[PDB]
Amino acid sequence: EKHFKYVILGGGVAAGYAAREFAKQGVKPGELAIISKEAVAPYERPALSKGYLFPQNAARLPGFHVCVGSGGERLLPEWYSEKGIELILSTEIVKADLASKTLTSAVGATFTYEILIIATGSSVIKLSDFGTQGADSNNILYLREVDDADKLVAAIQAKKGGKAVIVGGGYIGLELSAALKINDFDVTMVFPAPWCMPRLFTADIAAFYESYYTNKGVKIVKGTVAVGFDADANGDVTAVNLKNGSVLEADIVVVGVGGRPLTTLFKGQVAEEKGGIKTDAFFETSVPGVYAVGDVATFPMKMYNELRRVEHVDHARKSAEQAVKAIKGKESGESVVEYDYLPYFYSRSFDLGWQFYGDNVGDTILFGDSDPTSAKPKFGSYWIKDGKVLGAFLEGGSPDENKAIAKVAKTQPPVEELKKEGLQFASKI
Ligand SMILES: Cc1cc2nc3c(=O)[nH]c(=O)nc-3n(C[C@H](O)[C@H](O)[C@H](O)COP(=O)(O)OP(=O)(O)OC[C@H]3O[C@@H](n4cnc5c(N)ncnc54)[C@H](O)[C@@H]3O)c2cc1C
Ligand SMILES: NC(=O)C1=CN([C@@H]2O[C@H](COP(=O)(O)OP(=O)(O)OC[C@H]3O[C@@H](n4cnc5c(N)ncnc54)[C@H](OP(=O)(O)O)[C@@H]3O)[C@@H](O)[C@H]2O)C=CC1
Repeated sequence: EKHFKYVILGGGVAAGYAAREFAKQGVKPGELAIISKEAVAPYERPALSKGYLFPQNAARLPGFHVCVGSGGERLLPEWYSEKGIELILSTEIVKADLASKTLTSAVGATFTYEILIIATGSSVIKLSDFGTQGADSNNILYLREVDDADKLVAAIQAKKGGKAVIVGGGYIGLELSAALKINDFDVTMVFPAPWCMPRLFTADIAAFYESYYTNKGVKIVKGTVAVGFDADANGDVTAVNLKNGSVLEADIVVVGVGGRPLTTLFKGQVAEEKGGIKTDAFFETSVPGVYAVGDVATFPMKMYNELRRVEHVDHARKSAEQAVKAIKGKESGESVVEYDYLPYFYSRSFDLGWQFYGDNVGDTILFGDSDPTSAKPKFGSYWIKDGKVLGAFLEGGSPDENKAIAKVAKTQPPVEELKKEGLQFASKI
């Protein structure tokens, strides 16, 4: 049975950014352990749906270990061993006893902490969770961790030039439809919502992306869901049966239908709200000396005075750093600013890339060049509530333009023929 002052449970984005901050804060060899079910040190998870899948010059570990995704030093396993931070890899915690401050692995092994950081991230929802007919067929694939990405890369080779069906119209759906098309697959997306990213995108924004994908040869089947799968004698998928009675042939099915916080180890033992582990502005839970960061946290979102949960990478890095600062700030009992988070979301596929800052509430205005056939499409949108801009989206912005929309979202300037030179409004704020 192993004993550590600090234990990070999970080997993902938040764990790695917590590790870096601990080292910034003077953590001594022997004090810190990270326990992960993955076989590799903490990595920038966003690469898995993007550069990992390029047919040439793909992203691969150890390339995309944290913290290179935010422009920081790369933490190789040797970085951890040189600082006496122990990585306990290929270790799944099946039991967490917060009363005893003891964690037990699948193999029976035991681990104690004084301070615990929960950074267990999110599940990937699978059609097998629903009991859907034939969802156990081979080449029905999900994407959450690097092992998943390796199976997908392998299938992309094995099914070269074939048919892919992408189930879901959120982030994974967007990114993976584009990745499979760039790998020379015939690609069809299927989803129930009225339009892609249903969610953040307005009808105007969604119509741009839909048209652009159509132009790239991606087929789009809306208003339905997969209700079953055909499979051959080998158990390999051959087709997707849709609710409406149609059937799509498929060599590979990629499914992106959401994720949920991985919190079941702590059911009962901590307060929960909005589907995650409730925290204060320092990421401390119900149980003292127990923190929760990343996707699992439901925390106070100061600029909108609501608790929220966020399932994106920027928040994972920043919440991790906050936690380590708060832990140490009690040790040298000084004082720590409360987390003040500006939501920042983003996605890229094909040659496109957008950013969104703030809160997508209120009435919307579109601005700029919305032509899917433009050489470099550049357009955006503002969200306006109570006379103020609360949210801002921009596709194709420069660094100064993205900085300017972020400042709009942060300052909430009052507004109305903002439709205007829309982007110039942000650029002069
Ligand atoms: C493929 C993909 C691409 C994405 N791209 C983007 C993007 O471009 N932009 C963006 O904003 N967001 C993106 N996201 C969201 C972003 O990656 C997450 O918000 C972020 O990874 C959360 O970090 P975390 O530390 O909370 O969770 P995670 O990084 O998922 O880390 C969880 C860790 O806990 C381990 N674990 C869980 N339970 C146990 C246990 N019982 N025992 C041991 N280990 C355990 C997991 O295996 C893992 O190592 C993406 C997500 C995915 C899956
Ligand atoms: N930020 C980024 O650039 C990226 C983020 N990610 C993250 O990874 C995680 C998983 O992503 P993703 O899977 O795209 O999840 P999302 O929650 O972003 O999107 C999933 C979509 O699938 C819909 N859906 C639900 N059930 C079905 C169904 N049966 N058939 C078809 N569609 C369905 C969901 O609807 P509903 O919400 O109504 O249930 C939702 O619109 C998320 O936490 C996400 O934030 C992943 C890749 C890129």
